[PDB]
Amino acid sequence: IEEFPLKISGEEESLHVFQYANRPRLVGRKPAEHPFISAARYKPKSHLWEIDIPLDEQAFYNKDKAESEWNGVNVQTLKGVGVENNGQYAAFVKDMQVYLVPIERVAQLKPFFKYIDDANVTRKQEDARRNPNPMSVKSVNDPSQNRLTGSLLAHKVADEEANIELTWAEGTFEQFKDTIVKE
Amino acid sequence: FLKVKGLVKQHLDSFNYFVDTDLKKIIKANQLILSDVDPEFYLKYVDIRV
Amino acid sequence: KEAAAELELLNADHQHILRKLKKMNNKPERFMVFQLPTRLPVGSIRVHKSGKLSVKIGNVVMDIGKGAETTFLQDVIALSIADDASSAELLGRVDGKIVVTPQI
Amino acid sequence: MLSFCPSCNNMLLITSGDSGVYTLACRSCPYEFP
Amino acid sequence: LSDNAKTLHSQMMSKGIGALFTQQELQKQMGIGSLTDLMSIVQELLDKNLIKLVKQNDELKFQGVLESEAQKKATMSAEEALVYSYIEASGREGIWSKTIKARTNLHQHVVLKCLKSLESQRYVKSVKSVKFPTRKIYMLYSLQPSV
Ligand SMILES: [Zn+2]
Repeated sequence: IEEFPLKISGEEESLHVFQYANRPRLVGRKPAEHPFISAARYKPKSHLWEIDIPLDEQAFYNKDKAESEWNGVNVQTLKGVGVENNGQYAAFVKDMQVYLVPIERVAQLKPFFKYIDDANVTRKQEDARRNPNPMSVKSVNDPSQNRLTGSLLAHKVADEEANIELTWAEGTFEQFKDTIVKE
Repeated sequence: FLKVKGLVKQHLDSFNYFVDTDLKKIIKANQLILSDVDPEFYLKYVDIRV
Repeated sequence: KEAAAELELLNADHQHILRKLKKMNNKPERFMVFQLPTRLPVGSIRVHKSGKLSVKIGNVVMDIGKGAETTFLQDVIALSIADDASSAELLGRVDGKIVVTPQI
Repeated sequence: MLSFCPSCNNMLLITSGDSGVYTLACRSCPYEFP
Repeated sequence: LSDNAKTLHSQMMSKGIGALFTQQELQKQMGIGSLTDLMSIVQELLDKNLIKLVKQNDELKFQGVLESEAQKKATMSAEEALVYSYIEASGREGIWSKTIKARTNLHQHVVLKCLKSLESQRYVKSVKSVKFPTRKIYMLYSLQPSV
């Protein structure tokens, strides 16, 4: 009977979708808000998305347990690995128009506990300096020996690479009309 | 069903899969034997036939 | 028997999504994600006899099957990046998710 | 016992509080409750 | 280019071979350029194989050596000078021939064919050590039989 035509107008833009494994949608049938991002963190070649969130203050905080153990306060960060798949187009509608764009990666955000990881790296460093108890020339590739590669090599290149400090903004109309003017 | 596909179906149709296709997939997994002494010497296998 | 309980829910799944594409006409920076089949051997969302949904994204290739099916207690947000620079923009959150299935 | 801690989903733990009071609080997340 | 490398090694040979130099005093000493091009001539000086990289524990350390031994080791090939670095790293207590094979992956024939030439080049002698008798121990001509 009726028809609603659609066209795809998307190139050059690798827009991503995050998934909050903590936050539900609705609180008694009413959907809540999405929290305010303080800052972000990205590393290329491993595609991590380290999102920072800040907490509520002294009412539900218990600061004298937080200050006395780790001294890293008011920050909950969470990690999400970006994964690739085909399809999965995102669409907004116009009045009797609907325009689409391909999504390039999808990340699933799990709570990356930063400080308790950082609490023990000092504990091992002080243990060395209590009782410290005490030279590189080339070698030859041999055809009867193996070298580390595969999945743990990806962790060897995901530890030291260039961060980019994102300026988190809220735009959403510049990209909107950019699709409208393109057929 | 038994005229073109006989009574010894499992015994012959595996060995016929071995001699034609399954041998090329083995020389391609153990090719290029090398000697660390005199490193410019290499023996590599291009195909295999029976 | 239990084959009939499938079609009536997919019948009711047409109406629950036809309402949702009608309330969303006010373009209030709303989004939904859905997956198109690649590997082609554009179109138009249509309404068939008594509310049946199909797309024809090929010149002839018809895709009857569409269905709003996933239940998820997560807040998903579409956001763009560009060239590892000052390009972090939160656009909006996602209300629903449907699929597109080629009929055989 | 459905002891979900918000913003970490981890667990809850009955903590021996100040003056031996029974406050509940998990580790690895700065959260508390009477 | 070259003259900046001629200044730095004269600073490396300025002090007596001890008091092993490092970067934290080097940029105090040679800091006319930024660290981006200072390293590039030192890596070129590593390409001119004079500077070596010695280790004091847990941290980055440098050590310059004299030009006199640099010329005689440049006569050797890649694998010839490579095994000569292991014996001169040992220096005082020698080094066991089988352990040299372990630190190279070069098997028994190619290591023994190398040092057969190297003794005729008069850089290596063989001593008899007593804390493990009947083992092959190599040193320089610098004669440390502390054992
Ligand atoms: Zn918690």
